[PDB]
Amino acid sequence: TSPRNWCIKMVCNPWFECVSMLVILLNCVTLGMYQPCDDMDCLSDRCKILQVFDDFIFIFFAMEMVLKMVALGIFGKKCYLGDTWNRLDFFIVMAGMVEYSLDLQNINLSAIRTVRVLRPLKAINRVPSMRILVNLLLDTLPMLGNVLLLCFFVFFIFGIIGVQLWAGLLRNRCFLEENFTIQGDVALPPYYQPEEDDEMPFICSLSGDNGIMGCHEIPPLKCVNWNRYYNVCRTGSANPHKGAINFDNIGYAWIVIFQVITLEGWVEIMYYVMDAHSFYNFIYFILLIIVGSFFMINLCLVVIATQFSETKQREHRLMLRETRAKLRGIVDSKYFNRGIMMAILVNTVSMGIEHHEQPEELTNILEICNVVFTSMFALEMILKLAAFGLFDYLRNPYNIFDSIIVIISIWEIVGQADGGLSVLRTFRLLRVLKLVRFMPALRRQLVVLMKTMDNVATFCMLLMLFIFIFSILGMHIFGCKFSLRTDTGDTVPDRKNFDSLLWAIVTVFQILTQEDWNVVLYNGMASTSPWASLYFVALMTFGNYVLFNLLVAILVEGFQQTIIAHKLFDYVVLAFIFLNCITIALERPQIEAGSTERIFLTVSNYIFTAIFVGEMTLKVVSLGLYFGEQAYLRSSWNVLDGFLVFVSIIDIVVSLASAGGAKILGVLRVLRLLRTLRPLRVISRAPGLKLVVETLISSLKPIGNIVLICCAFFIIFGILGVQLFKGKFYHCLGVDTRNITNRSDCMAANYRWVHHKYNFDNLGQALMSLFVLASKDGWVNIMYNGLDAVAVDQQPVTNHNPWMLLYFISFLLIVSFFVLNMFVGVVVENFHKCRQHQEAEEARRREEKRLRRLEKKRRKAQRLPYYATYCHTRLLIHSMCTSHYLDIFITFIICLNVVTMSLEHYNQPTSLETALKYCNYMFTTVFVLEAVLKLVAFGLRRFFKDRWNQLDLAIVLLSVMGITLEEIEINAALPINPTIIRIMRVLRIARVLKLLKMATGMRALLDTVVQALPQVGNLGLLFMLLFFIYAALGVELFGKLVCNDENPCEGMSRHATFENFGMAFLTLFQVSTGDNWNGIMKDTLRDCTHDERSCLSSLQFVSPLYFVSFVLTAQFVLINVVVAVLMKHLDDSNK
Ligand SMILES: CC(C)CCC[C@@H](C)[C@H]1CC[C@H]2[C@@H]3CC=C4C[C@@H](OC(=O)CCC(=O)O)CC[C@]4(C)[C@H]3CC[C@]12C
Ligand SMILES: CC(C)CCC[C@@H](C)[C@H]1CC[C@H]2[C@@H]3CC=C4C[C@@H](OC(=O)CCC(=O)O)CC[C@]4(C)[C@H]3CC[C@]12C
Ligand SMILES: CC(C)CCC[C@@H](C)[C@H]1CC[C@H]2[C@@H]3CC=C4C[C@@H](OC(=O)CCC(=O)O)CC[C@]4(C)[C@H]3CC[C@]12C
Ligand SMILES: CCCCCCCCOc1ccccc1C(=O)Nc1ccc(C(=O)OCC[N+](C)(CC)CC)cc1
Ligand SMILES: *[C@@H]1O[C@H](CO)[C@@H](O)[C@H](O)[C@H]1NC(C)=O
Ligand SMILES: *[C@@H]1O[C@H](CO)[C@@H](O)[C@H](O)[C@H]1NC(C)=O
Ligand SMILES: [Ca+2]
Ligand SMILES: [Ca+2]
Repeated sequence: TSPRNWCIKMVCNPWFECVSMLVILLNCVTLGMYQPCDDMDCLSDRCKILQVFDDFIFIFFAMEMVLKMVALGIFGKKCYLGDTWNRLDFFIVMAGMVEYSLDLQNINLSAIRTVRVLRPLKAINRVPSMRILVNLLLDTLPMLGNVLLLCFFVFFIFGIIGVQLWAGLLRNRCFLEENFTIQGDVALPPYYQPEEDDEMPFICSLSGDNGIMGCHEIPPLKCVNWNRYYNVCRTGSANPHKGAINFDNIGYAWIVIFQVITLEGWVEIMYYVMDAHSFYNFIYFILLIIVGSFFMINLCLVVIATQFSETKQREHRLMLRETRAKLRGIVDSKYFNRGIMMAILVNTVSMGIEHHEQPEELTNILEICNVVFTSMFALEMILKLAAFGLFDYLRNPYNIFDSIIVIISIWEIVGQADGGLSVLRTFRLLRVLKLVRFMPALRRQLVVLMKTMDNVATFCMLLMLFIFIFSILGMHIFGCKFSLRTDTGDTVPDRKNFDSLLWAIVTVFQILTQEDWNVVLYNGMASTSPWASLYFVALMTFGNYVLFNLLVAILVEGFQQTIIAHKLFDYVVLAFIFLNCITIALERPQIEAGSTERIFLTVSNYIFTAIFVGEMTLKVVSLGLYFGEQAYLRSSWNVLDGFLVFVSIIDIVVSLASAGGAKILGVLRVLRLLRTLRPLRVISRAPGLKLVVETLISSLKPIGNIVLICCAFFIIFGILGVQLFKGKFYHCLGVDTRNITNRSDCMAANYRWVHHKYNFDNLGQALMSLFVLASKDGWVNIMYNGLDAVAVDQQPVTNHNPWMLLYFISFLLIVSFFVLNMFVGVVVENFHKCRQHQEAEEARRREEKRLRRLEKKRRKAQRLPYYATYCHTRLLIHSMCTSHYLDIFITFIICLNVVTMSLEHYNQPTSLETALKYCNYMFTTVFVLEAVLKLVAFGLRRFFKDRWNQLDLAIVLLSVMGITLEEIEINAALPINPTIIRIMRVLRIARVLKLLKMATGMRALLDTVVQALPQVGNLGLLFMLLFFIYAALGVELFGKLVCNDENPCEGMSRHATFENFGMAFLTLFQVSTGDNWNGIMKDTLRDCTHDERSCLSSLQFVSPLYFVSFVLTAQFVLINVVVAVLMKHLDDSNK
């Protein structure tokens, strides 16, 4: 119409979108200047100005809303409420108008104020790239519901188990004796807590409940030992972590299960439960880890990648001076370039030598060498423009880069006054990048990475917007509520706070890395309310398990002599090597000399070595060492066999040379380490492991270039970290550690001059610290030390240099990018192998696939006995009572069962317990009635043929068994121990399984998992073998590291120490999860107070190698497991 006409022109004018984006950005700026810790009710000039612009912004938003209203119409596809995002604009407009109106009525209620945060979310509409990305994301979300329902199953099952077992067990501490008589001066707490205000509680075990630690394990206090008086323990207090970790409700059990899904703080609560209830809850936690933290979030990744690929295809389917000549020959020689390459490489090596407490003369040689080098590059500069000319020089931009390098270098040389020596020193590292001009494959790899980054940019903006909105939300709801209680005269704010936008963004980034996020969860959820955990749940879920799976999908679909007896010999030797593994699993550093077991191990070693020598001799006489082709040593496995047997025999002869063992004990150590490597021939003696190792090594080469690039950035950032932090990683740990500036005052107060274990003194230490950072574990402490750094020999101060966030966060982002590139490279590499073999046999399967369709033609009607029950009193049962009409009632009763089992908690009222008993009775009645009606509906044939009514009968049988036993508790007919009653109550959870029949998508997804079990099973076997090797090796290396008060451990707390084989297998499992593994490796590399030679041994060289190798190998195996599942998923999708 005419009124629409005078306005519609501006609406589709792109300058309208431009000015809209300008006001959106101005609004984001105004939201970014919130200071909840200081902005108390807007009594400031800045607050007034910000409120004024907020009013102006609201005026403009209302104007644009109403104008697009009078230009599009209402309630129609073409109308204003046509886009999803226009409805959102409507919502912000109404919400802000309500907020303003309530401000008019003197009802502030800054809980409608927090709706501001959704205002930046309108910018998704005004960036068309963001519109497209978010549109595909939202259109692929609705197919994520299947894995969301699997998530619900694994949360509900484990939550019910937890609330049934450990409801209120977390609350019990060791209290004083009931009638405690004291002379006076009441100072004892009612119970025992080691650190002030329940920093680490002392959760006991009740009498009757066979826990582990039971109030007689209290460390005696060293006046009189007060801790011996804490005799009895009862279940009344607050429960740990400021009432945050418990199993009272089912909401709290969900919180704890979500904490162990993210693999953070897992072991601490595992030991909580072990102390409170029983030793055998590690089964619960291991199964929860394997099912949830590995087969849930990775199934989320698989489903999101596949669904995003499918959405990409779907929307795509809708569309479908004579020396100048002579001087050149030296230049383009392909050999002078190699000489200058050695020049640059030794320049890099020279830059790497520098370290802390560097000798006076060595650094002097370093500057001399730098001058020589830069003279060489300047000579190259002069030469290559003379024989070429200026324009020929400027043709290649690598020449521009080299010119910048040479000018920066020469400027740095002559700038020996100030400025140059401090920053142009940092620009020295750019000479390392010149190597890209020389490796041809690395040009191609970085070109591929730039091809990817063409599409990562829009995702980076979307992630930046997500982090901004969530940081502003955190500022609003967690502003100035994190203040730690006073310990030195004042309440210092927590480092992981929300007091300002910078700290909000860094803390949200930390949470997205899921490192120490549980600390922030506790500190914030105990401050506002227990419902505040929804903020972190929403943030972590949408970030890690939606947005990052989206990025992974973006990358993957942007890329896309005598006789021979050899019948049962291998199996007999396989049994023998298994027995060797069994006898390897006992060589703990605890059996005393001359033991009965020691003699057994020696004799077993002798016999096993003899048997393996016999095996080698038979193989070699069958083949010959290297006497011609197809000999013994022409396969890698056979070389490993010969190597192992030589190691064993040399170890035997050296052990028999024990007379005079001085200076050869190191040889003994090395040969014992190789004994621990020995249980490895299983790979050669098994087909599945051999093929899987071949597949691993085949899938490792293509990502070789990306691994090399990642190592190059590791070296570059290591040198940069050395430059930035030389001796700044020292701190004076003491009782005060306050009002002291430099270490001189530290020695005056005699506290200690402690040196952080993860520092940047050397370049090796820089590399170890950078690996710890890259593993996203313990990286927050390293970042804190970085920000605190001041200079060589004075105390670091809190947030001294907030500019190092750039270094420490850019490193994490770049390494994560390279790790995703490795993952996607592995996926596409496997995609080529699978696709080749797929087309042949699937076409061969399709020939037989249509035969099964012909088989269904036979299935038409084999005179089913539906009449046999007709007119036989089952006329209404077989047909009218077997359709979907009855299963909706049954699934409804199952849902009622679920919502009833979700009500038990600690100290539930007796009336609620009786109501639940009545509900359980009703559920038993309905299950029995359904089962009987089915049995009467059809004959006993399909009662077993269905493979499902069997499970239904099992559930009904357990339920009826349980209800009678609780009835036995009414008359007390026979005293039934509580164990069986509790077991059948907790087995009542099995009635959830009836939801599986209706969930066809769950069955399909879990099946698609199932036909991956060949590959997944062999990989799991190899993964367990990897644990076996590394566990034996860790027992031999680390078994003597004592863990006690004199040696304060950090990662090996109670059962994680490397003493025995199993107690080390547990800590290898924990390191595999990356939970405080950096703490474990800090524990291993530890100089002791001369109670052992190991602390003075070569541990510093070998423990980082041990842990780095283990973590990398474990992560690689898990990556390939996930890849195999993804491949079965895609292949199933194609058919
Ligand atoms: C889409 C949902 C699932 C995640 C998006 C996050 C927010 C929309 C939700 C999740 C967490 C919720 C918060 C959970 C805890 C709190 C603390 C709670 O604090 C108080 O009660 C203080 C007393 C008062 O203010 O009257 C107020 C509700 C609030 C802000 C909730 C506001 C709405 C939040 C931020
Ligand atoms: C001289 C005495 C008093 C101290 C011994 C020095 C060690 C503390 C330093 C010197 C060399 C350093 C090593 C230099 C090289 C590395 C490789 C590094 O491997 C990596 O993580 C980088 C490869 C990658 O992750 O991509 C592991 C740390 C390590 C073994 C360093 C461990 C610590 C070492 C042994
Ligand atoms: C089938 C193979 C491939 C894997 C199974 C081997 C291990 C899982 C088993 C076999 C040997 C067992 C170990 C045998 C010896 C020890 C030392 C043993 O220590 C004691 O007897 C002292 C305990 C005390 O003093 O109370 C504790 C069990 C433990 C760790 C066992 C842990 C579990 C082990 C390693
Ligand atoms: C220079 C351009 C930068 C472009 C941005 C790149 C985003 C960088 O990635 C982050 C950026 C900011 C904050 C956190 C992260 C991060 O890495 N999150 C996070 C992801 C996965 C997990 C996890 O366990 O799944 C395991 C998944 N793999 C593959 C195993 C299967 C191992 C990764 C935990 C945590
Ligand atoms: C530390 O220095 C401050 C500065 O005046 C002083 O007040 C205080 O007494 C000193 N000692 C301690 C333990 O704080
Ligand atoms: C160490 O700190 C004290 C305290 O201000 C200062 O007086 C002194 O100059 C500093 N440097 C030293 C002792 O080398
Ligand atoms: Ca972690
Ligand atoms: Ca951690």
